[PDB]
Amino acid sequence: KVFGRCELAAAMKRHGLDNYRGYSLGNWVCAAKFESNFNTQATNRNTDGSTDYGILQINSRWWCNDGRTPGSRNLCNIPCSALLSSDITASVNCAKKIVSDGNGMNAWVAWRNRCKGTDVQAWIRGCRL
Ligand SMILES: [Br-]
Ligand SMILES: [Cl-]
Ligand SMILES: [Cl-]
Ligand SMILES: [Cl-]
Ligand SMILES: [Cl-]
Ligand SMILES: [Cl-]
Ligand SMILES: [Cl-]
Ligand SMILES: [Cl-]
Ligand SMILES: [Cl-]
Ligand SMILES: [Cl-]
Ligand SMILES: [Cl-]
Ligand SMILES: [Cl-]
Ligand SMILES: [Cl-]
Ligand code: NA
Ligand code: NA
Repeated sequence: KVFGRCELAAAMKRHGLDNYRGYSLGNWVCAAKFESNFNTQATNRNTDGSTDYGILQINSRWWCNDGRTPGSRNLCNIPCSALLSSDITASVNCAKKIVSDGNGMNAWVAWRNRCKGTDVQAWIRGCRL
């Protein structure tokens, strides 16, 4: 499913991401825009053989099982495919684990390079939230 900007912002808020570990909704919407252009089915293969999945492009080396990333963990206890669902619940729950990991949203390279320090509130402007 390709979310609308405000549609995703509402979904993320409903699932408790707004100010989760101190990160305002704009930050999560911005991260999703640049990770996946709001497409739950987005996937990208990494040089190391791992693959990133979903709206927030969560990686199979640590966080989900895809059956093809040798000697990886599955800290979110999910198949990576769950991260491609029109229902963002598994992506949200796994993202909460990741942002809790110690580097906050710096876990998402695109967040650090494209969102951090910017006016991220822009990403929820005009939304009924
Ligand atoms: Br509020
Ligand atoms: Cl947009
Ligand atoms: Cl915000
Ligand atoms: Cl993979
Ligand atoms: Cl990741
Ligand atoms: Cl394969
Ligand atoms: Cl593959
Ligand atoms: Cl594997
Ligand atoms: Cl393995
Ligand atoms: Cl949803
Ligand atoms: Cl953290
Ligand atoms: Cl932090
Ligand atoms: Cl409201
Ligand atoms: Na894995
Ligand atoms: Na695996």
